[PDB]
Amino acid sequence: EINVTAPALLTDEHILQPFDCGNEVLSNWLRGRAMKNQMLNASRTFVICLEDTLRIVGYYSLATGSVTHAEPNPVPVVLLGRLAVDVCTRGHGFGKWLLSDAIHRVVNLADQVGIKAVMVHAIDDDARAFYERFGFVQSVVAPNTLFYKVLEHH
Amino acid sequence: QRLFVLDNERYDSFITQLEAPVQNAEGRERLMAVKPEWK
Repeated sequence: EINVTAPALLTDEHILQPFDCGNEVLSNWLRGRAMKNQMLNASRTFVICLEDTLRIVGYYSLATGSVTHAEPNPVPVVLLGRLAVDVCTRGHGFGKWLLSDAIHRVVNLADQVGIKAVMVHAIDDDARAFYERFGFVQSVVAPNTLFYKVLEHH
Repeated sequence: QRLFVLDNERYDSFITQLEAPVQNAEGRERLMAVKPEWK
């Protein structure tokens, strides 16, 4: 078995090299465009590690967003930009574990500020199937953009 | 992408489908059941 720690914001002492998820794009973002977007303060990246280590084994990202028309009024949302898991954890099913943490996170978020839904763009249909198996619904924004509506806590 | 700008008709369709009652209730239950064991 693999035992993992609770999802936590990416630091600079986190071990990012051994992470191998299957899509080089999503392993490259973690190596390159993760720390950078965070000091810039756009997206926030949450990572999980192997127990008693700092070797990252999975991660997700979170930025705010908006929907408006071309001339309430902007609809306040939250983009789940990346969700990936290392190839050495398979049937452990740590993806659903990360999407739980993310959704719960955004729901707490929405108890601080108005947030009407989470959005995500499905890469392949397997993304879409994962994301539709867990509440996401096809939207009108884009054909691969699915939304998960947010309801107030309590 | 972080700011979806939509024509008037896409905007109303997005709005109505968002003020509509929640859908895919089945998965949301499945997701809300995933109790993870973090350490």
